[PDB]
Amino acid sequence: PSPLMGGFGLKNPPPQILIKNTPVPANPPAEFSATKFASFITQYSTGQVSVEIEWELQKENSKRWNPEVQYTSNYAKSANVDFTVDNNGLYTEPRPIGTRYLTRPL
Amino acid sequence: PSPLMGGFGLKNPPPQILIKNTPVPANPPAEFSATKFASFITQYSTGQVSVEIEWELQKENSKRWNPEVQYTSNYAKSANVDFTVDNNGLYTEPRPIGTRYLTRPL
Repeated sequence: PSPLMGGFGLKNPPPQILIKNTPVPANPPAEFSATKFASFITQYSTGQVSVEIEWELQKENSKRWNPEVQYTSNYAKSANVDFTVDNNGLYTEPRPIGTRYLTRPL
Repeated sequence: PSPLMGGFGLKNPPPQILIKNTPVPANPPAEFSATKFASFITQYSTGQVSVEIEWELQKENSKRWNPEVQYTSNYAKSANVDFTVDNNGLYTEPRPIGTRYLTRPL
């Protein structure tokens, strides 16, 4: 049961955190009406969210002699730096980065 | 006092270990001669030498966002692997590798 998109398949994954604004009704009528409220005060909310994950690592223990393939930035004069913002303030990721760079014997 | 070829300048560097074969004279004459010996038994020596160095490291503490430049092996079909032996058994080093790959603010 490993997900086909990649990642960790969990029987009990991190649960969903669900959030909503509590409805605030607008001015009710002077006389009672059993029809459910449809007029609400229009509002939104803003805030800060923090997520902290501890990850366990499994270190390489290789006896390989020659140097390994590593993920590296390209050294060259470029109009922009990779994984940065442009002059308009837009953060971009130039390429997808995988994980499989170190090697081990089969 | 930093050496101009690069490295650590030490006032008391690792001392020189000097080794030689003790001369073994050949057959001396029957009568005494005060002339110093010039005929020796021809010999050499072989053995194993071990050197163990402990090095202190100074870890990066960078807050840089984009990925760093790393020294990497080239991924490509090549007749040989870098820093290995060839079919004749000769170990070769394709290029000189420096140290300055990570960065820090000035």
